[PDB]
Amino acid sequence: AAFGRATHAVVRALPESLGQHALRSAKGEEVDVARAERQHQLYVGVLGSKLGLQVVELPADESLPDCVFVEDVAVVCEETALITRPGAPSRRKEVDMMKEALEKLQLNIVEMKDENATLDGGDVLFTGREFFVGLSKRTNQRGAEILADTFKDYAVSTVPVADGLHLKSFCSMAGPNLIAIGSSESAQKALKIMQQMSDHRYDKLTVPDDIAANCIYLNIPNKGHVLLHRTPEEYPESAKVYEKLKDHMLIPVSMSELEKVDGLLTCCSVLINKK
Ligand SMILES: COCCN[C@@H](N)NCCCCN
Repeated sequence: AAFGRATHAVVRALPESLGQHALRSAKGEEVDVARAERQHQLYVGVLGSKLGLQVVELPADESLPDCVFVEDVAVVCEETALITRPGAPSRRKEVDMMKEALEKLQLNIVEMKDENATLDGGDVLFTGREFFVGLSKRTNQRGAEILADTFKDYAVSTVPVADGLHLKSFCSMAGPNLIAIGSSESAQKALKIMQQMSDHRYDKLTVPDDIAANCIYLNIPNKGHVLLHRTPEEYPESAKVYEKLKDHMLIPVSMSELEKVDGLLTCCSVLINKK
């Protein structure tokens, strides 16, 4: 009932400098920055226009090429916001605008300040009853410690993440007590770690493409149990798996341009529930 409720979405415009200077783990086609802006506008359109969330759009900062990926700089649970200390040096000033937006939303703000701590919000899976935090190139144990202290109400457990991935590079919540999970060995080992550490186990939805396991679940009262998932023209066989959720309002949303710079669906928004 309560899980996935949101009233506000914080997003951030992307900068033109993204196409050229955004951190990129794997190299391939270049980014069509104009097209990426169109896909990002369609995505904000789903959140605000279609689903009715109050969207706070932060302006783009050319000096922060990754500023569109707001998920990495803030983790919000109930009324408290953890402003993170991103692993990547170039991203650290992205917290300034985030701090200001969340102040305006009157959230309890905690700023990660231990200079031995790093945490990327994309490494944080909040399941509704606990947190899993990936230990990765961007998030270390000290960062997980600070998250645990900030959200003392919830258990926090760490999961090793290999190869410059983030935890949510291959998983996300697809519904109450339901983890969407990739089929790779790494994704499957991560899940069994999470399952063994939890108080009690989660249901799972296995999708063939790891990247397609990153989706956005929203409880919009009197609209539906909404899932934004990658399109059938991006990942056809994963999209078909999501179709089995006959009780969900399924919304295909493309992220094909920003995926080139490791940008998935959860990365582009911070969802908040204001009562
Ligand atoms: C859900 O996370 C998937 C991986 N990317 C997230 N973490 N940040 C976006 C990439 C920023 C660097 N260009």
